[PDB]
Amino acid sequence: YRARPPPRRRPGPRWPDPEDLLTPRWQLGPRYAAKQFARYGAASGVVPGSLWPSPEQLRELEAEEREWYPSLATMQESLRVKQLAEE
Amino acid sequence: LTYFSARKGKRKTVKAVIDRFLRLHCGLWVRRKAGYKKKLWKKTPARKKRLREFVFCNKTQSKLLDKMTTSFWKRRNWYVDDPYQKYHDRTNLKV
Amino acid sequence: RLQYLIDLGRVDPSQPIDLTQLVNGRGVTIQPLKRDYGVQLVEEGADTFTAKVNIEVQLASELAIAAIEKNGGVVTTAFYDPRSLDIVCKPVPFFLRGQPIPKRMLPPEELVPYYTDAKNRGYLADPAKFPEARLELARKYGYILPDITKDELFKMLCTRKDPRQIFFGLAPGWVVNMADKKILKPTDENLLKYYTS
Amino acid sequence: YPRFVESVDEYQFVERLLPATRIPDPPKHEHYPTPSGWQPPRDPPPNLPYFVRRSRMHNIPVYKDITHGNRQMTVIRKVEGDIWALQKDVEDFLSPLLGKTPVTQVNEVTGTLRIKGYFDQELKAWLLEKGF
Amino acid sequence: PLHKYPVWLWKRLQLREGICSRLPGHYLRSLEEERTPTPVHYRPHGAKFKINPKNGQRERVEDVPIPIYFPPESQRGLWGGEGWILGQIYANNDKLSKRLKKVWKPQLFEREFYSEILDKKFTVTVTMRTLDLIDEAYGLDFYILKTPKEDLCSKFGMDLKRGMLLRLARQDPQLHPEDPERRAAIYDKYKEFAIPEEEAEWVGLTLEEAIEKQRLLEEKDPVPLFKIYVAELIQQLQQQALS
Amino acid sequence: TVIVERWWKVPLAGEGRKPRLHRRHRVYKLVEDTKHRPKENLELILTQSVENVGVRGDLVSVKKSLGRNRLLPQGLAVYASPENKKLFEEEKLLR
Amino acid sequence: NFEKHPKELIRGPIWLRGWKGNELQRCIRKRKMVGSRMFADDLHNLNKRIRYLYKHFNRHGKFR
RNA sequence: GCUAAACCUAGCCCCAAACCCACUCCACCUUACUACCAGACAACCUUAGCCAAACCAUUUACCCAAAUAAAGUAUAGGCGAUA
RNA sequence: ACCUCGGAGCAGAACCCAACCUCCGAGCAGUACAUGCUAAGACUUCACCAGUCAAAGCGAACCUCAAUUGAUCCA
Ligand SMILES: [Mg+2]
Ligand SMILES: [Mg+2]
Ligand SMILES: [Mg+2]
Repeated sequence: YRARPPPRRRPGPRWPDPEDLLTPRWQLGPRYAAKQFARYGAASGVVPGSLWPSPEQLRELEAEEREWYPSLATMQESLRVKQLAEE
Repeated sequence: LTYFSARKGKRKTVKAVIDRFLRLHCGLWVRRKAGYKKKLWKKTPARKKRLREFVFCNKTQSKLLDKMTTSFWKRRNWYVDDPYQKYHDRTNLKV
Repeated sequence: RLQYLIDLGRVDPSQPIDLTQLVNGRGVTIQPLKRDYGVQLVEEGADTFTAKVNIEVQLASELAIAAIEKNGGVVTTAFYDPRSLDIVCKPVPFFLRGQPIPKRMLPPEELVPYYTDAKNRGYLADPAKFPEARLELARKYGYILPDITKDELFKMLCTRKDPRQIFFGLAPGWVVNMADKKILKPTDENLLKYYTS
Repeated sequence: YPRFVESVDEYQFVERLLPATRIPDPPKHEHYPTPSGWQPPRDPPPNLPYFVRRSRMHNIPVYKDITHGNRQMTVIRKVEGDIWALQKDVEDFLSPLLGKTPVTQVNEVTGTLRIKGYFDQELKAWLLEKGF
Repeated sequence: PLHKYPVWLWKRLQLREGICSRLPGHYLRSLEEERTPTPVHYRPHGAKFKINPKNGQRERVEDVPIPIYFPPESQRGLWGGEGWILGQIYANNDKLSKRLKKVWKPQLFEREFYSEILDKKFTVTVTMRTLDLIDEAYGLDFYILKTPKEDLCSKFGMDLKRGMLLRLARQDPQLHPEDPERRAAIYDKYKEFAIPEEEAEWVGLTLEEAIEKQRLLEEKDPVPLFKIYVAELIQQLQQQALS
Repeated sequence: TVIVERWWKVPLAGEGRKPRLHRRHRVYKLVEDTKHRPKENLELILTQSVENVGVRGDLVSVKKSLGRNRLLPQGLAVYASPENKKLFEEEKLLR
Repeated sequence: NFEKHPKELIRGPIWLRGWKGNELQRCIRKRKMVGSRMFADDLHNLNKRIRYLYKHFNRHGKFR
């Protein structure tokens, strides 16, 4: 008997139907398309410009990083201040 | 005690031994002697320091603590300037 | 172990040694999920050591620094955060995501003096003081200071990455692709301003 | 959408970053024993009833083993050929050290020896001067 | 055995398949928005990340709303963004004591208010928070129009919104006889809240009365086979006379 | 509108997934009732002059009670909002 | 050339495609993955089962 | 030798895949399956408790939206069981 | 009536040994203020908890009694 054909990964991206509920939302998410781009090259048809953050996303990111992660100047300033206090 | 979890189906540690004891990768356990901060005025100083000092544990309660704790607390850790690296590993032992 | 790896020939000392090459040679496995900020050098193996390598590291003991400087190598520390260390120690899984090269960040409130001291060979420390520290270490451990300025590969030895840059070739904001191999920059003013900030 | 620009010239760094998948044949050091006490196998190999192969990392297949916390032994893993000659040879080699003949355990199926006590460094030097 | 779809998808699959399938898209989008309400019964954390005082380390935080109870009279009469809080508490604010089944219900007030668009004086059970927020909105109708639906949580308020938007879209003289000046002034003041007539009609309705209105729209006596066949036959005879 | 907060800490959840609840979280404590809080007089512009308050075109802060009672229903005053305060100030300038 | 793994080849239920475990772990995985699609009475029986199995494995038996 | 004995089918369980049901001859909410008359009658409420803690009184997982992993970690907790 | 600790006998001579067996007691007190820090090696109230002795060294001068008492969390 000829053996059944060898099972193989589906060639090409996997673009599900968004108007289909049982399909999870993490496929419709953009990170999915980014993964498919990085995997199957530009053949996916995904626009490259979409993966970068929008200006709003960049704004929130710079805001949170400026708020939480300080800079070297302020860092060394606080170091000097606390060292002087200890002294 | 909780040999199988409800959400993941895994063992679960009691944080009691985590707060009270310490494990060394050799398989040993240390502990702060009890009553080391209570009623120090009546106790003689030799007793005070016998209470202050660390000590080890029996093999029985050692393996009991091991049984209730999980492998995360039995793993090798490389801390910075942690004084117990001198003692995690054993030297010049037989039998 | 470093001598073992180099004389087995898995890591090329002619090429600048760094954490990526170490992890590819399997000299050290890393578990950033277990909050291991990197790799440290230790005093063991000072003898029988002829590396000459330009090792990149996070921690460094004075014995290892002195031995490498005696054999003519180069030692300098480089703080990586957990996520940066993850991208470094497993680059391909990150490139399968398609999101751009992240940016390193400065050390936390504690390790800035450490990575800024010159005796430490911190990448943030001044270069003007590195000769001084090399001189004190030589004067300490009784070995002449070999001027590596003469050899042909002083350029290789002084190849270094500035902070907020993961790889010697790549920079943050860059996007890499291997299927239909390409590299992509934004060339947008705001984006590049951020990725340089 | 944001703009972008493409390049291919900077792919050499990525090619460098790509990891390896086979152990490389070590380089030819002009003088041996190279540091770390490594010594490649002699060529041609020795004509003997048996032969010991190296590991993936081109090391000798001696190892140690501990069991019950006290049983303290060393094993030879991948002896090819007549392992009985080899076990007799190591017995004759180690008899003067202990004053007694070991009672080693041979598994000629896998080609393994199992000897009480640690003799890893001694057996390594022995197999090196034999040229395996 | 198992179902093809989960249970919590059955209701939306029904929304997509049936009488409601003929409904427009904007109404479905509005009812499926599921937008978070304004917090009234707890202080929301100003930031998503927060540093606890125990250890000097970051800790993500996410506010959690309270399961408020909305009685029927609350929907009948505009209360605001509040309702009965059903829960339980420890006695003497001591964890290590007796737990007790507790119920909080706000202080209601029966007050009169007037609106220039509806031109009618209504009586409703309202609250201090309602009064304060309408004062912040600088008038009742402003709040009734600018209310995110989940914050208003009152079908009476939603019906007021429906009627008001409908009147703004129609620009009817029904409101101000003999005062076109006042009419136009008010419509210009509230010009920006305006939306299409069909949108104003559909807004402020649950799916039940939505499908009811859809049925009242679609329903009509069937045209007789006799009539359609007369039409087809006249067409055929015209074609034959042409040929 | 009483304000409350949970005695127990809720297990943190994802941004896309809603949290698990339990009566351990149903339990509450009272933090503030925001009715004992001291009132804040609201600003309003009165058209018709009245005793001790002000005159036409004038703005003033007054009690919520009185304002909600007699000013607004009578149609005398209006909200101090940018829709009309510019009209008030420009007619004042005209005067 | 390592295009696929032998675990995704087996034909079977969805809560076990390349997985092994005792009955407790199996039932909790089944509810975690399929409980939404499950019938009401079957889900109730499964909850009762995980409850009984928790009680048994954690409270009952030797070796404690 | 009787009483008896033997049978192998009906069908059933778990999965997978796929979403699913309604005489439209008469009758059926009054006392259902009953041909025919003046009412103003309408739903929206925390689950608790056993058990465990070797008593019990705070507490004791029971889903609600990607499988694995981080992780049984950070945390909570008569800082106990346990979560 | 008792519930913990110590001494004596039963238990005569290395250790241990119970009884609602026979007797006496304790739940402190007093003197210094190096009643400081460290540390080999050992005993151990039949387990664990606890409880004991202590060479040497640094630093210093030139404890008695028999029990004389209470873990963890927590404040
Ligand atoms: Mg082994
Ligand atoms: Mg003993
Ligand atoms: Mg002495």
